[PDB]
Order: sequence, then C-alpha cells, then structure tokens
Amino acid sequence: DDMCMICFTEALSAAPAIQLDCSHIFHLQCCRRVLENRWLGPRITFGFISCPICKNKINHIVLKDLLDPIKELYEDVRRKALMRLEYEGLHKSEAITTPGVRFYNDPAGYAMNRYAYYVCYKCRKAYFGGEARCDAEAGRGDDYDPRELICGACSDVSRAQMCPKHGTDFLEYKCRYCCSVAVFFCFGTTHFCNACHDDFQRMTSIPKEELPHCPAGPKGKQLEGTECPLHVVHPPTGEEFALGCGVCRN
Amino acid sequence: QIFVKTLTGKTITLEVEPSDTIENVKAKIQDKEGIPPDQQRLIFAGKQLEDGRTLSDYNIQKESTLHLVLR
Amino acid sequence: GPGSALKRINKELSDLARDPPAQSRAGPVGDDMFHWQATIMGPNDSPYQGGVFFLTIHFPTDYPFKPPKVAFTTRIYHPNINSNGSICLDILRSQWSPALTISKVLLSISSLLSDPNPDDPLVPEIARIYKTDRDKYNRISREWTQKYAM
Ligand SMILES: *S[C@H](CC(=O)NCc1c[nH]nn1)S*
Ligand SMILES: [Zn+2]
Ligand SMILES: [Zn+2]
Ligand SMILES: [Zn+2]
Ligand SMILES: [Zn+2]
Ligand SMILES: [Zn+2]
Ligand SMILES: [Zn+2]
Repeated sequence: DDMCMICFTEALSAAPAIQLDCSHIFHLQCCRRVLENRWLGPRITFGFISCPICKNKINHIVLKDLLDPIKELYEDVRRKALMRLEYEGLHKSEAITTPGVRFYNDPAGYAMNRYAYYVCYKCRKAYFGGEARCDAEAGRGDDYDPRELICGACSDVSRAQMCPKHGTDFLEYKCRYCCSVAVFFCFGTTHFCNACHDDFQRMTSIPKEELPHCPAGPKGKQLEGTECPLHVVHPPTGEEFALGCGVCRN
Repeated sequence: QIFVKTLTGKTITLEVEPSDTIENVKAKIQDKEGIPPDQQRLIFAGKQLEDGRTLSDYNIQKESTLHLVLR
Repeated sequence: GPGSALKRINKELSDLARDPPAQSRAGPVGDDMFHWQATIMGPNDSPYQGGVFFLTIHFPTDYPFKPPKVAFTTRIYHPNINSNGSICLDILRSQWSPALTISKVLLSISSLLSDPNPDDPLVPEIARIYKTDRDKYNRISREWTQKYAM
C-alpha cells in the first residue's frame, strides 16, 4: 500500500519521504539510518547499501553526504581486493569463468566475498585480514572495539623494511600466536588473528615454548606437516613478525 | 497466471499453464528479473520445488504465491 | 527508539500468527517482546521429517536495522548448524535487510533444512558425510531427529 518497506511501521504519507534512483520510495529518515549503521560486526561488507527491494545500489541527491564516504571505501576495497585476487592468481579461477555460477564474470565480486577487510582506526583505510572464514561469520556481532583494528602500517612494531614498489600500503603482520594474517592489535603491542582474539585470555597465558610451532593453527592447534601456511620463514610462535607486503609474495 | 515473492517483498508475475515444469518456471523467472536458475530455489507451502515436476504435481492453482530464496 | 523497534515487532507478530509461514510457529514467551520462541517442523521431504525443532530469537533495540539473534535449542545434525545451535545463514549477517521479517527468516531456515549447503560449511565433518555418502547422512539425521526432536 502506502507502507514504507524499510520500517513496516508506516505509510510514507506520514513523514519526510524520497524516491531512490532505483525507483521505489522510502522515508528519508529510514534510508539515513540504514546508511549510518553501515555493516554488522568488524569486517567491512556492503550488503547494506543495496535497495531493500530490487538490491540495486541506493542513490539520491539528499543522501550523498552518507553515500560519498561509502563509495570511497567501496572503491578502496574493490581496488585492494581485485588486486589481491589477480596477484594471488585467482582471476582466471573457475568460479569466475563458469557461466551460471554466482560470480560469473565478476572478479571484483568474487574477491570481496573471499577476502576480509577492516577499517583501520588510526588512518582510515581498509586493510586485509585474511580469507573470510564461515566460523567468524556465525560468531559474535559487534561485541568488538574498533580501536583494536589497525592496519600493518599503523602497528609497525617491527620497524619493518618497506616494499620499494608499494610503500607500506600493503604491509601485514603475523598473529603473535599462529600462522595467520593478523586482524586485531590490542594493548598497543599484540597482533591477533580472529580466532586467537576470541580466546585471548587463554592464548596470553600459554607459556611461549608450549605454543604450537610452525605450522601453527589458531587457538593453540598444531597443524600437521612441514610447510608454513604463510609460506614464509618466521620467528617461533609467540614473537611478533612483520610479514612484508601482502600482494608481492602472494 | 501466478505470483513469485522475493524474500525482500518484491513481487513478480508470470503467465503459466498447470503442466508447466518448475524447470521452465525458473527459466521464465530469468526472462523477467534475470537470475540463473542454478542459484534460485522455489518454495511453495514449505516444500522446495523439484526441477522437472509440473505445477499441478504440487497442486499449484490459479493465482498462487511462491517464494524465491537463493544461495 | 526501542518504542520504534517494538511497534515493528508487534506488527510482525500480528502479521504472523494471522497467516503463519508453512510449518513454523513463533512468538514472545513472556511479556518481554524482544525475546521470542519458535518452532520449525522438519520439511516433508527431508530426513528431519516429523521432527519439531525449537529456536530462540533475540531482537536488538534498533530492530529492524540490525538482524535478530536466532539459534536452535533442539540438537540437530546439519552441516550449517553447530552444537550450540548457531546457524550459518547469510540473511542473518552480511545480507540482512530491514525489509526482511521473522516470517522470512523462518521460511529461510526451513529451506536450509530442505537443502543444506556443504560448500562453506559451519560443521565440516557433517559437510563431508553429506557430499560423499548421502544414505549415511539421512540415517544419522533421522536418527538424531528421533532422539532429540520427537
Ligand atoms: S554460516 C557458514 C557459511 C555458510 O553456511 N554458507 C556460505 C554460502 C555462500 N553461498 N552459499 N552459501 S560458516
Ligand atoms: Zn520508514
Ligand atoms: Zn529499488
Ligand atoms: Zn592505518
Ligand atoms: Zn609490494
Ligand atoms: Zn592466531
Ligand atoms: Zn608458520
């Protein structure tokens, strides 16, 4: 009817309303809340910017203040993700080249699905946090603190030797406790991957020589075999280590 | 003629005869809002519809409603 | 604010039990309108058939701008639901829209039982069994259905 399809609390006839470029119509004040809230949890996703209905991007003159910083973040991430996919050599991947699969001809789409990016609190740019797990994706919501998300460059605890090509723009650290790209940076000293952060009380307590050695899984697992998940020589589990530039070895 | 509700409310309309296979109703779905049959499931009365059964296989009558959920 | 979320939760309830989604019940369990209980019946075609499955639902203060917290309280053998009753469902996380309603979530969960997704599984063991030995998967699913859900 005259019902606003965002908040089913209303007819549009009731307070300030607008028609998106997409065509259908919502309360102005509702569209704003959708765009202020952004995504759920720490990992940047852009589900929220599509139209509740037709799921084409939300657009409007009156909303440009909100959309503008978003488009720029979306740009930043699409850029970084697509790059990482190519460097990682997954752009020819079968999940892109097979007609009728989800991201047929959508390299950017596949990559942003596959990789997990976070907004750094110090600067304000996205950084890479690892392959997105499912286990993190049915974990907590926003029982998290954005101050602890910090890109490699802003948490340079290893005064690391910069990459000549890409300055420090794609610098990444190991989890202190396992063989994974880090996500969080807590107590301004310690890098944690997603799982180890979840379990940081434990992880901190384990004596350094009792930690798993390479190859090391999160939360104290000893992975079987001989090759490191990060394909790098590194110091024993329990010491900080700058992994270098993320694109250039991947 | 029957309707198809998307999860997010967006309704779409289709002309059909009973004997229509759900195969080609997934196809006839692409022709309108253009999604690959391979990603779309159809739910009627809590039953997930099987590719290549009729609609009156499922007792689907004039002016019924299905739901498109997709992976 | 929460009064807004409440007006929306009452609407969804009124809309629901006056036109329920096929094979599911849901509703507040006390006078606290943010805490609901729900049941989903095992779909007719699935090894879960004849089972009644109980869920818990917590609505956030700013519903529906954030999704509800939804879990199984009935043990169930399924690749995308863990031993804590956590459900791997996109529309509850990255793919949530305020246009969705509990009806749509329950319909969505029910479909998930009709047809699991082994590709990105939450329980990779059960995922494996499903992909490699279907007969086995049904047996254990039905067996679990008989122990826990009847
Ligand atoms: S909740 C879990 C992830 C999952 O079950 N499915 C992801 C997916 C993507 N396309 N289809 N299913 S950890
Ligand atoms: Zn509204
Ligand atoms: Zn639209
Ligand atoms: Zn930074
Ligand atoms: Zn580089
Ligand atoms: Zn770790
Ligand atoms: Zn290692």
